[PDB]
Amino acid sequence: KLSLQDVAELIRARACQRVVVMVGAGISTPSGIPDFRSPGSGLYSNLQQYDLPYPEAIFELPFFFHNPKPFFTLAKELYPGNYKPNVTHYFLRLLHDKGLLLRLYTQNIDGLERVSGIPASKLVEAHGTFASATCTVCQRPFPGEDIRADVMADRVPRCPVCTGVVKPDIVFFGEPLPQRFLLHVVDFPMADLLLILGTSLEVEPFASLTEAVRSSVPRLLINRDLVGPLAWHPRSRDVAQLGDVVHGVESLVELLGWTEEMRDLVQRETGKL
Ligand SMILES: NC(=O)c1ccc[n+]([C@@H]2C[C@H](COP(=O)(O)OP(=O)(O)OC[C@H]3O[C@@H](n4cnc5c(N)ncnc54)[C@H](O)[C@@H]3O)[C@@H](O)[C@H]2O)c1
Ligand SMILES: O=C(Nc1ccccc1-c1cn2c(CN3CCNCC3)csc2n1)c1cnc2ccccc2n1
Ligand SMILES: [Zn+2]
Repeated sequence: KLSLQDVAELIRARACQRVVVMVGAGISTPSGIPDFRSPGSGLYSNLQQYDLPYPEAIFELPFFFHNPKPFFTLAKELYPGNYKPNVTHYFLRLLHDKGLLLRLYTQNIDGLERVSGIPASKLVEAHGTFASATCTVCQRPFPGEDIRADVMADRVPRCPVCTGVVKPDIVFFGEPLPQRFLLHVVDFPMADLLLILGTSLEVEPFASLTEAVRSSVPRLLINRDLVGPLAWHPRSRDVAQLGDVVHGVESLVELLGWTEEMRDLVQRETGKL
């Protein structure tokens, strides 16, 4: 069986160079991103005023059209520039500057990856972005700030053409994933180390994508617990690092060498925040 020390070594030795990364909800825990399933949080109570068939309706269309506000209360809350990224994101970015990040796939819609300084050439925001939008009728792309003005002031924006409701480019149920997800196919075979952090591997196709990388590719899970297929039938080259995702990450960071360089980077980056 492998271990953190082991994986560390392969990254240093330069025998891992082609690192694909899967993040979900847990990387953007330490940054503050409140869950609307968990009570006791601005967002939770705010979304209770609106009566809601069931939590998912927030990301269903037919409902959205019957009443957006629930979705928008959330948009307002996550709109760029109210949540810093944390150390988990800033490693991923360091991973990048070291020439190692093949691609980073995320089920998160906080865009904390971008704001951490990862170029979007490297990201695949599989559940969408807030940085754009689209009249639900008369069809036009709109940049993100174009509507922000309203979003912060609680109003539900319209196209200056349709007057149809402009909707941020969060993927809703019933729709298929961003086109961008077509790398699904090249990235995974091209990967020589898969890195799974802060995800429960529960939503599709992330469950599936973990079994994509080749047979002999190690999967370093860093999570509160062991999940998905890494649990339900693991591979010899899997190595789990259970625990807080940060005391996971900063552990690795040392094993490799970069405790220093990490701090340096977090300095430049939160002097600009
Ligand atoms: N920040 C966000 O954008 C955000 C927030 C909440 C939910 N989501 C959605 C929820 C889901 C994302 O991934 P998903 O697999 O579903 O997340 P999940 O919320 O269902 O699971 C999170 C996983 O991480 C583990 N975990 C959570 N926090 C930590 C932590 N702080 N340290 C170590 N381990 C932790 C937890 O056990 C679980 O296995 C998608 O539907 C997202 O769109 C996104
Ligand atoms: O309860 C939360 N998350 C989910 C839990 C279970 C199942 C689905 C989603 C869930 C689904 N979903 C979609 C839609 N899906 C896209 C992919 N296939 C089609 C459907 C876009 S974002 C999102 N989360 C949840 C989600 N986002 C949050 C964001 C900020 C704060 C708290 C949040 N809590
Ligand atoms: Zn329009």
